[PDB]
Amino acid sequence: KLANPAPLGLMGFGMTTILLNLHNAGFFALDGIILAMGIFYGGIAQIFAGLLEYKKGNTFGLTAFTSYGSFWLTLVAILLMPKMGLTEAPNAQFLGAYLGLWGVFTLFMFFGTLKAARALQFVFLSLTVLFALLAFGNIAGNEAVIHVAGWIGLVCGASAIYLAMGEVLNEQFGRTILPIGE
Amino acid sequence: KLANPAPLGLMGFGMTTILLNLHNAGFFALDGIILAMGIFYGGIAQIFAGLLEYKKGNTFGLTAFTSYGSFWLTLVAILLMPKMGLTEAPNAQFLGAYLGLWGVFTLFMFFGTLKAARALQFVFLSLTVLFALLAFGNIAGNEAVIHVAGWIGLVCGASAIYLAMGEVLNEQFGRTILPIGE
Amino acid sequence: KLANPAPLGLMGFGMTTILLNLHNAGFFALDGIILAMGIFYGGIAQIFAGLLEYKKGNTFGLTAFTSYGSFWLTLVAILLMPKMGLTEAPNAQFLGAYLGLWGVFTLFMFFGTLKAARALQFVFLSLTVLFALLAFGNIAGNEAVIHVAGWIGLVCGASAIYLAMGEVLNEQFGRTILPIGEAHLVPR
Amino acid sequence: KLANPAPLGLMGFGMTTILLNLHNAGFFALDGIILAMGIFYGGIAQIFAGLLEYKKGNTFGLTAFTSYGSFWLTLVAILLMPKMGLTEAPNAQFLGAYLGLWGVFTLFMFFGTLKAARALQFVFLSLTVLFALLAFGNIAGNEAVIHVAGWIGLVCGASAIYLAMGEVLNEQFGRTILPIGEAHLVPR
Amino acid sequence: KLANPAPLGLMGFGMTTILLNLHNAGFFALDGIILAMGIFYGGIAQIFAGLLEYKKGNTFGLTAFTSYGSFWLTLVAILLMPKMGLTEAPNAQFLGAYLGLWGVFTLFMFFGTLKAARALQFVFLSLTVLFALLAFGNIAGNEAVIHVAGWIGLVCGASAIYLAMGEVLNEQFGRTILPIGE
Amino acid sequence: KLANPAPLGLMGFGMTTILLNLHNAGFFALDGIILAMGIFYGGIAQIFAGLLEYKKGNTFGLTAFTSYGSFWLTLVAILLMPKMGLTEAPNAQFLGAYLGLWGVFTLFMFFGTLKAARALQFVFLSLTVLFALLAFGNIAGNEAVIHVAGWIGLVCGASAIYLAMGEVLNEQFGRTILPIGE
Repeated sequence: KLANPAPLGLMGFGMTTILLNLHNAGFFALDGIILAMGIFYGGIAQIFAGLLEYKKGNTFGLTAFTSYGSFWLTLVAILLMPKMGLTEAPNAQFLGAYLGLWGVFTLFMFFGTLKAARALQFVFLSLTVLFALLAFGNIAGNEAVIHVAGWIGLVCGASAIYLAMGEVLNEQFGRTILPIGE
Repeated sequence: KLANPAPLGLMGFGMTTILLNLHNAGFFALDGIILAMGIFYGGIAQIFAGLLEYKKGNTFGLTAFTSYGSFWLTLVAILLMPKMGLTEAPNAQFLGAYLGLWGVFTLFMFFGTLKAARALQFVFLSLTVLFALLAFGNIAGNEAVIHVAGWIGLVCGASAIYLAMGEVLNEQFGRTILPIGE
Repeated sequence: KLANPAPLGLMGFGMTTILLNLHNAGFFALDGIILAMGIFYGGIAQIFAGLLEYKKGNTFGLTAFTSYGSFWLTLVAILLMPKMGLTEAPNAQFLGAYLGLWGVFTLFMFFGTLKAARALQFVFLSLTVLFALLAFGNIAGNEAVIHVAGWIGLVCGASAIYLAMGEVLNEQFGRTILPIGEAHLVPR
Repeated sequence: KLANPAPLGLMGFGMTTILLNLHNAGFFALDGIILAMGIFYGGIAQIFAGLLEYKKGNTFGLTAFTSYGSFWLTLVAILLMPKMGLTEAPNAQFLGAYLGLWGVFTLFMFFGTLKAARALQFVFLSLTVLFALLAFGNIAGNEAVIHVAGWIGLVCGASAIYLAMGEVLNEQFGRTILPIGEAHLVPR
Repeated sequence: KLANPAPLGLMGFGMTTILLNLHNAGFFALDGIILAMGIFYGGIAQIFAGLLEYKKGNTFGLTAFTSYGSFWLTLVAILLMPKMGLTEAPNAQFLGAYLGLWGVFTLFMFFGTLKAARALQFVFLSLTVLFALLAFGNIAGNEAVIHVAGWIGLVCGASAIYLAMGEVLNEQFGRTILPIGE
Repeated sequence: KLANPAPLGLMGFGMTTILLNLHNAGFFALDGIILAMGIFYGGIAQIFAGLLEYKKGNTFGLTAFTSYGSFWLTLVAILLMPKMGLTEAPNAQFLGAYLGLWGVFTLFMFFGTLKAARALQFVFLSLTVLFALLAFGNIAGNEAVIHVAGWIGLVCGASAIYLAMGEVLNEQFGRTILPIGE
């Protein structure tokens, strides 16, 4: 059988999500830490994980990991293209619409997890909320909502890491080490 | 047994199409958000989706996704090469010709969808109209036509997202959740 | 059963050929539009089409698409590297020699299409003429020849798009929708 | 029968870990040597090793190598992007948080090695300690903790190289040349 | 069966070899024409052709095309790195030693073609001579020898194109259209 | 039935090794020639050769070629990043440690070759000595030792080219043309 690529994808998503949202929560400025993780781990590694779902027959995983890997690359390009003299910093309402579209994608995909493990359902539920809060905060110009999105993002990202490690450990031992609501 | 890559390609197309046409409908200036999405999601991710149709034996999909993924990359390059000092701003009538060719491609391909899902037919019909109106708009320098094109693009993009999530959810549940006319 | 990559390659070639030759025919200056298309569609997408011919066992398509995809990339690089301070602007006679070699390649490959669809023969015949005229035009500094070449290029590019869409539609419907002059029982 | 990619991944990880922690232990400044190795060997080569685990059915190795290859790339990018004018220099507490998350990942993965070779358990145990100490050191601004972490890192890196070469030699000779504590009949 | 990648490799090699050596012969300065062809066709396309020889079981082709594809990329980097402020223009004696090493490689590989088609033997014989002349010319500082190498390079490159097209046409028609001394 | 990729990797290693050590033996300054070869032939092509050993079931080769290909890329980056304004010139004692680690790797791998061709054993033994002498040389700042290392490197590189062409020619003729102790 082929390896399970989902833990790779979940880890890249989860760790990067936590780091971005430590900034959104207001602990840190928008550091190169986030941008670096967005490029290689949330971005490129997650895209690998999505592509690896193809031969596994997993349409959901292919769609999800490759899309959110692409999300991270788009976010980093949005943030860095002004540093390169290519564009201006984005209009925050337009950024909100973009985050909103990612939220709508996530909401539909959430309904797709309802016949899957509860842990995965929670990843997509909290991710839907995260995008919705980030979309609102940017469209309304409400920094308090962004701060709260940040905290939600910490839980979202942590839950993805939990799921990833539950999948690795449960496979390694051939039993439920970490329950993921299978 | 291979995964379905069409939702990936349709999502990349659909999201990026909506974002471009929020600018065309007159809500926002064109900034990095559109370009970032054009590079990585409407562009590269859609190209991945096209190449993944090869082993699925799907010529239409290989042709459509890889081409429209290429389209997004060409449009982004057209708009950023002037910022890089490599070219000057594109000629609008020339750009109109370029858009018209993409429209002609889309019209031929629309007749290809008559054998496929009704929702896919709507995507290609509305996409044909979108390219035609953006072509006329740029050639004739008619901003009112671009604006109408914008609204058509919002509907086109949304319909693509609808079909993508229909495909994912109908496969996840093993039954028609969202009717797409298949 | 693997997908047919030829329409992709033909589309990338055809669209890009048309845009370039709108310039050659004198309608527009050489624009970012041409360069962008040369990089990604005439270029990279056509290279993908060529590589996809390998597992289909199609030596001719592997050779053709990957080569002409490379042509488009070399052409964009010739034009942009001076903007990057990497090179000086190209010598016109040397450009003519380069176009001439692409022409010679195309002439030989044309003979490889004699058993293939008529529409594909037309693509390679007009392409041979297109390269020969561009080669002469640049070597001899004859703008009128370039303008004629431009028109031939529009026809060439358009015939490739026609062939691409015929292959797609004919496969989608499981019968001939757009006649492309497939060889059947009549000997070539 | 596919080759074993683990020695490649372990070597890239191990060498790069040693060089970084020669800096952490206070022997050298943070040099291009570390960054170069982080990009290509700890980084890209380790990513190749991870991807090669997919067809071997090895979820643990796919997850581990591709993740820690990405770690090395993110670390080099954090350090070089300010030189490129793309970002400002990293916040030390935020770097500590990042190192801490890598530490948490490593701790969970350590438990995944309990049925694997003892030498691999040692690699993941020392790596967990290594990340925890680097995390604390940066968060608390304690140089002494960083220096201790550095020494632990030399041991960690060295044990990975030992394990890599054991796997290579033991396979080459078809028997144990370097004991790595493979599980056999004794229950774990 | 898998496609034959040799004509691709031979074409990329052959066309690029002709263009470089129109300069070496003294017709033209060392134009971007050559550098562009060296990057994408003599370089990258030829590397593809080499990699495609792997599943064909062809050790000779894998070794030859991938190596000479790499040759072209090294030559272009040598020529462009000074334009990028990275290095000085190369020491010509050192360039000669480098060309000499490529000549030695080519000489051994020539002996490997002796049980293969005569046309291929001539490609490698003329290529050996080409490198030897370019090596001498640069080490001795003799521009006349470089000029003659240039002319030899035209014949070498043309012979590779001839072989490539002989392989394509002979396969297309299932007979000897162009004789290649099989 | 897959092609043998070892000649490719050995050639990339061998040529680039000879060129580097013409500088170390004191004939030339280090210029773009070495760096170009380090990037594309000693580097990338050797990496290709390593990855191609995977499906051949050859762990030693996957490990050796991909690692030494990576080595060349790291050395080139070390030397060019200062020219790019990204780092300062490397610390020689640090560089010595780095070279020593590569030597330690090479020594372990040498014991791996005792099961393989005698010519390959010579490549790894001489490579072990080369790394050891370059390490000592840089650490101790002893230029005489670097010089001796240079000559050892010329012999090491040449032996690699010999083995590569032995492998190609012995396979082409189906018999031992160049004895390599297999």
